[PDB]
Parts: sequence; C-alpha cells; structure tokens
Amino acid sequence: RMADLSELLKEGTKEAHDRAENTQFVKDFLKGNIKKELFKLATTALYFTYSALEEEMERNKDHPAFAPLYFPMELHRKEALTKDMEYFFGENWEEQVQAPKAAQKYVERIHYIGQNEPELLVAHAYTRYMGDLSGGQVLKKVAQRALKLPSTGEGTQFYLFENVDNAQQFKQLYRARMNALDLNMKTKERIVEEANKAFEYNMQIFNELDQAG
Amino acid sequence: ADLSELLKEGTKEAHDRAENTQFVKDFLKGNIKKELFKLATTALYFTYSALEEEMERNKDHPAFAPLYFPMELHRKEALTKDMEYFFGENWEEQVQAPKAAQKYVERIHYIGQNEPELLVAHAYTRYMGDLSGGQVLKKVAQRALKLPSTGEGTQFYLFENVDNAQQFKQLYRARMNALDLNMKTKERIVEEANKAFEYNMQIFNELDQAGSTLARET
Repeated sequence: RMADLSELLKEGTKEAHDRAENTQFVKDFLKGNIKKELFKLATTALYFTYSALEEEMERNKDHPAFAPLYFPMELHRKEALTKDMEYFFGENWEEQVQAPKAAQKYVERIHYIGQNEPELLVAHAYTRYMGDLSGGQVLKKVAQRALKLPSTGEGTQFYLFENVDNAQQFKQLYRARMNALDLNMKTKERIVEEANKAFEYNMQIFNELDQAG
Repeated sequence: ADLSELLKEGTKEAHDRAENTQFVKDFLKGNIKKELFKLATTALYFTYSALEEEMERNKDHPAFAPLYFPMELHRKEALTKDMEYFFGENWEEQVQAPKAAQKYVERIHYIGQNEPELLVAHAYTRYMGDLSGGQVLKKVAQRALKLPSTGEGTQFYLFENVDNAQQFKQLYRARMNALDLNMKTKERIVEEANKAFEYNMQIFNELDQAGSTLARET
C-alpha cells in the first residue's frame, strides 16, 4: 500500500506542501492581512486557472486514466468563481480583468497536459480540489471577517461546496477512485512529478500576488 | 549557441537593471550603513545555504555534476563566519530570512528537488558574478564600514581556493557548455536565470525600503 498513488503523492509532495503552507502570502491571508483589491486580484487568478483545469477535465471526461475522477457537479469552481467575480466587479467584470502572468503560465501548462498528457491531469485535480475541500470553511471565514463580507455567502462561494455533504467522506471516495486507477509505477511517478510542478505553479501565483499588494 | 552565450545574451537586460539599483549604486559609491550591510549578509546566508544544499543534493546528477565545486565556490561557511561577526555567537536563534530572500530560497529548493537541470541557472548567475566582483566589493565594504584589514565580516567576498578567477570562469564555462541539453531545456535555463534576477530585484527592493525606514528614523 506504499504503492497506492495517494501514498506516493503524500510522500512525494511533502516538501512542496510544506513550502506552500508556510509561504508568506498564505500566512498573511490566514492572519486577515489581505485587503479587498488584493483579494479581488487573487480571485481573478482563481477564475482563470480553474476555467482552464475544468475545461481540460471536461475534454478528458471519458479518458480511462481520468474518467472516474470527473466530478463537475461536486467539485467544479468556475460558476462559483463567476458569481464571486460578479459580486466584486459587477456584471461586466470580464472586461475589467486579465489573467496575471503567473496564472497564464499555469493555464498554458494545464491545456498542454489535458491535450497531450491527460493521464497527468489527476496530478492537478487531486492537489487542487482535495486542498479546496479540506480548507474551504476556514478560508471562507477568514475572508468574510477580513473584508466584512456578508455571512450569506456573497463573495466567498468558491469556498463552499454546495453539493458535497461531507468533505472528509468525499476525499476518501476520491482517493479510493484514484488508487483503483489502472496505472503502472512509471506513470504514478510521472503523476507525483506533475503534482510537484502543480504546487510550484501556485507558489509563483502567490509570489506574483505578494509582489502586487 | 553555447549555454554561456545564450545566458549572457538572454539575461543582458536583467543584468543592467541589477547594476543600476539604488542599493548597488550607494554600495559602490561607499554609502553603505552597517545595519543594511548586516541585512544584506543575512539575505546572502540563507540564499547560499539553500543553493549549496541543492548543489550537494545533485552533485552526482548528470545535468549538474560537472558544475559541482564545493572547495572552490561554496560560500556558506564563509557567510557563517560573517554572521557570527555581525550578530554574535547565538545569531541563528534570532535571525530569520528576510521575506524576499525566503521566497528565493523556496524557488531554489523546488528546483534542486524537482528540476535539477535548471539549477545551473541559479549557480551560474550567482557564482560567476561573485567571482568577478569579489576583489572590488570586499575592500569597498571594508573601507566604508571600517572593517578589519585581516578579513572579518567580508569572508563571503574572498575566494581563497581560487588562484585565478579568470581561468576558473573559463573552466566553469566549458563544463557548462558540455552538458547534454536540448535547445528547449536551454531556453528553460535562460528563462529561469531571468527569474533569478527578478528574485534578485525583490531582495534589492526590500533592502532599499529598509534603508529608507532607517534614514527616516534618523
């Protein structure tokens, strides 16, 4: 069970996960130090990176190495992020925003993988959504308190999974699916490798955000 | 084109911006203040600590092995002496990495652990620079801060296991140019060297902001 993909990921991305937890921008957010404009900018980066990831997951919804992990209803953030974008910028928010450079680098990478190495898509989807599920409720409260956002959910719908009754149960089900995938040890290692890349793309988004505010 | 040539050409713009920063200008001009120099040496310590840990990790990796020169180039134990000098014996307990240096440390560890073939982008920009400008910066800092002529506080700027800096750069360039690399990975190396200079600028930016807050404090 050392060879379970979920175990290889946990062990393989330990240093990367450690760096993201302890990175200044994450900490500043957790302490309530991130102002409205920087949050709006952070949410913009979220919009473009999730759009891309979810387009490629939709492209590969029938692919043998990804199909079981296709959860548009449960997990997809694009339409929650659109409402958050609407809330902060108004109805023509699309013409008020652009993908920041570090976000557009991740977007490129995800279109590349979804179009060329779709057995590595799970590297992106696992590290992203399972993180989102784990942390949403604490992150939501942090943002609402910092920016005095309504308790009804406007501005923070990204952090709420309105079709997952129990995050812990769903994470267990997702892993069991990820572990049942017919993948050889070489492909798993390439997945762990791409999971590390996925983490670093985020570090660079945070780096660019920290340099902004 | 050789990697050294792609690097020199491809990081020219970024090289020129580094040289025309307010920190570098003032340093060279002599206008450097103890606490700001201490802050710079602190940034150097954690940076080179991270870099040399990753070079060590990849000393036998075919994409880095030939560029492994612990005896000639490694700076950590020199900087440890410089840290003891400015901060006393217990320093490690009291000094954290400055924010932008810490961000650069994070990148270095990612690279050395996951994309070691790009480590040369960091090693080459750093060490070739240090080796070229050591003899000038050493005595400018010694002169400005009134440091002892025996060498304390500037160990970082002295490469005592390099007889001829010019000849060693030649050696180092030939080895780097012999590495088995695609044009595609060469471009990724140049891109990463440019990113190192952005980190470099953030570290200088931070030191500049620290200098204003201690001149508004006087």
